[PDB]
Amino acid sequence: MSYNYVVTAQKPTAVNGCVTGHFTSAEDLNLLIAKNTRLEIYVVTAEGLRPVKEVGMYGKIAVMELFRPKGESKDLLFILTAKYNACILEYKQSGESIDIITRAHGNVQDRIGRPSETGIIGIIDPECRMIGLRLYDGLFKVIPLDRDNKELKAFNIRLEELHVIDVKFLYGCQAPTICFVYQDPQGRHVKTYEVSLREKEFNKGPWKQENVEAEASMVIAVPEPFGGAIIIGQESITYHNGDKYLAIAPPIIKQSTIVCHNRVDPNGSRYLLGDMEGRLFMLLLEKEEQMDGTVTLKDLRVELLGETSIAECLTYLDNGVVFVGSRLGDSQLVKLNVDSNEQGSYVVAMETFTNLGPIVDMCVVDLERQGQGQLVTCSGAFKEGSLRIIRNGKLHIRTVPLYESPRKICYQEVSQCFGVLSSRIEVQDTSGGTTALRPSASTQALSSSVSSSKLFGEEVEVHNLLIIDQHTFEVLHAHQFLQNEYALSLVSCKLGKDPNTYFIVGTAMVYPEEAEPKQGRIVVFQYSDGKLQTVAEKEVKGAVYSMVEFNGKLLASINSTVRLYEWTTEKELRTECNHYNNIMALYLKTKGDFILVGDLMRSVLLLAYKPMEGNFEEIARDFNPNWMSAVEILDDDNFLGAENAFNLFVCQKDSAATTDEERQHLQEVGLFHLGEFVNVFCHGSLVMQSTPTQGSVLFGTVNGMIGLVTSLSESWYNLLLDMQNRLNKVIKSVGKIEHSFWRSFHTERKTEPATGFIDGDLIESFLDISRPKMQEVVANLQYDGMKREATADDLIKVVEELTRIH
Amino acid sequence: PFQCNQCGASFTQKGNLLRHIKLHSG
Amino acid sequence: FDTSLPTSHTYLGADMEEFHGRTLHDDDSCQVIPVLPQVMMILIPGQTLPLQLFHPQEVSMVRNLIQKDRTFAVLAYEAQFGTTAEIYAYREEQDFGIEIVKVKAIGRQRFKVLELRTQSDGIQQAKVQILPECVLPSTMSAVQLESLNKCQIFPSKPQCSYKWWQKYQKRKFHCANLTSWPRWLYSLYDAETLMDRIKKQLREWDENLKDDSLPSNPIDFSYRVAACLPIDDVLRIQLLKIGSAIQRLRCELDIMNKCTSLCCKQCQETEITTKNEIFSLSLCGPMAAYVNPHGYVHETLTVYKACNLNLIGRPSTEHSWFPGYAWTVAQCKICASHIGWKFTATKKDMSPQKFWGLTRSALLPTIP
Ligand SMILES: Cc1ccc(NC(=O)NCc2ccc3c(c2)CN([C@H]2CCC(=O)NC2=O)C3=O)cc1Cl
Ligand SMILES: [Zn+2]
Ligand SMILES: [Zn+2]
Repeated sequence: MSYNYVVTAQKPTAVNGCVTGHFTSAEDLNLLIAKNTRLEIYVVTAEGLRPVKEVGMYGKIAVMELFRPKGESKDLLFILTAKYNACILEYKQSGESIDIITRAHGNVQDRIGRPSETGIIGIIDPECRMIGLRLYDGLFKVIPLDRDNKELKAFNIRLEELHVIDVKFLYGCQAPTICFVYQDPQGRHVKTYEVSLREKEFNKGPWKQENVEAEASMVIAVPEPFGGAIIIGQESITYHNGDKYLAIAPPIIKQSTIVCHNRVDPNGSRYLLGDMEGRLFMLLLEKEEQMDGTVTLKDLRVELLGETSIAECLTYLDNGVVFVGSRLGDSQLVKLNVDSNEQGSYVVAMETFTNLGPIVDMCVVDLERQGQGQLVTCSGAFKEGSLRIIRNGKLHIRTVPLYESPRKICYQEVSQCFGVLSSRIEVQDTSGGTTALRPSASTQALSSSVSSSKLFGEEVEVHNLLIIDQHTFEVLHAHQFLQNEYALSLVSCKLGKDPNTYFIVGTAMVYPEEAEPKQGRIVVFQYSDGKLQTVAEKEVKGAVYSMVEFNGKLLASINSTVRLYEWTTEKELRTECNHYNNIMALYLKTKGDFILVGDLMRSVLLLAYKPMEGNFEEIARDFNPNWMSAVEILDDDNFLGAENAFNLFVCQKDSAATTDEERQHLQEVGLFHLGEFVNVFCHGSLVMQSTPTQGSVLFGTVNGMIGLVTSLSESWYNLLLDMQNRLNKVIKSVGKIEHSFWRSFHTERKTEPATGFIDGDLIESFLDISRPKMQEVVANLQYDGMKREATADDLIKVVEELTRIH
Repeated sequence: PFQCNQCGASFTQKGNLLRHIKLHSG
Repeated sequence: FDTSLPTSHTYLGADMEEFHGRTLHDDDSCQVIPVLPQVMMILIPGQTLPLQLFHPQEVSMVRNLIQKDRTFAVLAYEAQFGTTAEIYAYREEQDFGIEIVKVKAIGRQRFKVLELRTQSDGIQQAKVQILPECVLPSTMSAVQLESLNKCQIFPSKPQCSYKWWQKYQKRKFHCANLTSWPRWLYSLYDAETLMDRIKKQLREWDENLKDDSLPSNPIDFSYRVAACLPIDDVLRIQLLKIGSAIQRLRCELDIMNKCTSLCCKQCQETEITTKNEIFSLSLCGPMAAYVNPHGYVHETLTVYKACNLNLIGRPSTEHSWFPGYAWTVAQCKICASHIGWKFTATKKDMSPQKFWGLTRSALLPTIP
């Protein structure tokens, strides 16, 4: 009895895969970018990337590789999904029509097993003879690669080393050989195997096991003529080729950890590296000609090329042009010059790509239109944090950098300002105090202040409240909290009969010695006259996880307690009532007089306020062990939430249940596989303001996607479900992946068909197909006061009306 | 001479054990 | 004191039959099992239970069950939830005419009542479904940067412990910066951290070895901890109802941290003991299970000192669970209800020289 409709208003932008190769043509250089469910194919030229193709897949791309088996004019693509859908695709161009044809497809899931801690790993042998996958600990899956293997039949091989950290195939080996770094109680080791397909077994490799450094984490396969492997850890870089062994411990890389790499020269003379702080290094291998023609490695060197965004995956295109894709900041194209600038950096920025993710919080405000809404989101992290303003024109997006990590945001209309909670990192000072790393927005404010106190070289968090103008977005004011204080919640509202407006902040006192904080504050600030002043302050034995305004009162969550405060004429917070729960009330929502309380393990609770008694009263509950990330209220009966495996669920309460037990339990009436980690819910719309859809909820996720959810009537739900079923039989999905399987509710132990949700993307795709296909779809269909044979025109009008909402 | 089966305490009067039995009972 | 001894229950008589094979049913499957009437405790998986069978009908039923799966059911009383118990130790002496059967079993699984039936003979049968045991993945497995996946594996565990734990927290929950919560919040829903905290709490009640004394599995560790907490029947059944291991660990930690007073159950206000005095003398933990001469089962908790009690009887070494000790009956100073016994050594050079063993039933946890 949910009848919901979910659509995507902004496609995901975070980049998690990038590959290069001759894909669309043997004479062309192609760059493929995988962003969660989307695959983008560009052709690289002198000017830069030229978009060519863009497709959407029924899955989260977890592995992507290009291989060219013998007898192929151009390379093929191999993709794996988080649900273990494997597909081999080819790019075929016919005239002006471009399409991707599934060379092969299959499912490579095992009935019994446990996913590995380090995650899925996929590799393709250099000779293009087999595909090796690592999905479950203690097993190694092999797919033979033959032209007549369209079903992708795979066989498992036993692996003695349970904890495998890394593994890769080696170049220039007579038979398929794999070198892998694993761990055991003695330490970390590097070992080699040779894979026998005829017997489906492992055989002793060329060189035996060698004890490696206690933090080795990365393995790079050096191509011919050197061969062997290069192992990269925190404090050293080593090269193994059997008898040969050459290591170095440069003092430059000890600051951070290298977490990505990419070969530059075809022969492997040089390689790139990037660390978590953005640094970009170039590793050089020195070639030795020996004395009989044969060549061998001679020495290694490291040089700091410079600084860029927080790189997730590097790639070198040509002529020094390097594409740096980032999961936290904005993907860039940079140029590597031969002469450093005045500062010394060799990297020069060329372009930038918008990336809203990760969206940790958002709000909907009406700035100037007065009839059309706009979105303000806190994106990025570390030196990538910023504010994003989004409005309908495609979507117009504006950026405001901060150079620190924003966490929360709220809008105060009266003072025409935004209040933002932010945090920055400071290095401890051997002489006492703390030292900043770079100029952040929290330190460049025109006026600043520090809270009044009451009651080495290690990073320390410093939290600040920033007051920013709504027109110029300049940092009007900054405020700093005490040491060892963590700001969690932020709220703007009036209270009682007080006509003023305040910012209310909850903070918890945390020390690195106690599990629970056991101490915290609630602070009420007022902004006026261009100055910020602390109006009120109160102390609570606990941590304020969340706060809301509740009919002129203040509702707060302190550890496992829900407390209601009233605002007195003396400008102080006077306790009104308490209610003790068994679960940490993290997520708090309110509507009318009903309150929704949720914790991190999907324990939903419903409460009501009784003015006659002035105390709460439990109404309904729902406990089911699973990870929850968000929760929202659609109406007085239905509740929406996001839970583990990137799933959406909708619960309902039966008001007219006959017995107390029946009405004391919530029913689960909607399940859906969104494919995104929803992070925040909000109420609003991005279109100008009787209609089939009632309500509108905007949700923001980690990958940077924005989605919209609305309700429906039963007849429309039935019609759209029938249309969806009809469409699933005429749409050529990429990789031949069933829509029902893709959208099926998924967990590690349970799997149910999707119910109660209508996929907006599939319905809106009805307009792209050709007219004959439209006619075929509506064949033998009924539509509306007397039902009649439906016509394509009616469904087209319905689809336009639906797509007009977002 | 008397002793409770349940607690094991030793008594002398029948009424004593009768009233004692009530303590650890239904 | 060689805390190993109380586990063996040497007072039974030794020379006990041993079985090596074990049987496990299928999750969610429905099975029909008999129920012994005498048993009344709320059994928990992994806990050992001794029993003395007296009546001829139950003796015959046990004899039959010997060659069978050697399993029965114990209902945690109305009956809604129960525990299957596999019998592994068996003996019979037949002395004194009556057939005194001595058995020891262990809990295996948790079930919910589907139907209960009574036969003409007198024993009861019940068909019930096997509740599943659910384990959740790492809380950071949803939000994650694949490039950082290579950093999930940590070097082997060794002031030093505190630094290692700080590094572990800082490195494992890094991707927490992508969510709307701090690392220390996620650390509260972690199996390893909660297990370490429970180990620290238990260290005050014993001088045991961390590696060997407790298991390394979260489920087994949680059940072992639950089996040795002085909590009421309501609290124990509430713990049993919990499905996830993380929830049970959190509840156990909350109970240990909050509940500090132990009062008389009957009175409900006469304070008896404080948690600070709780000390363990058996490897099983502070609280263990034993059987009286007549077969009644008792859960006993050891404490250095007590109060508000009156002593009756005289010391006696007969059938004493603790080797080389006597006992005298202890009654509540107010209601005269039995609370336990006072154990005093007869030989010197004993650590301790005297203490108190209080039955679980009479205890009532109270939060100051
Ligand atoms: C055949 C026969 C012969 C004598 C007795 N005697 C008695 O019951 N005599 C009274 C008696 C009854 C029960 C219990 C005790 C004494 C002592 N005790 C605890 C004390 C603490 C401890 O560590 N071990 C214990 O078991 C009882 O449970 C009984 C029979 Cl059935
Ligand atoms: Zn008695
Ligand atoms: Zn009493």
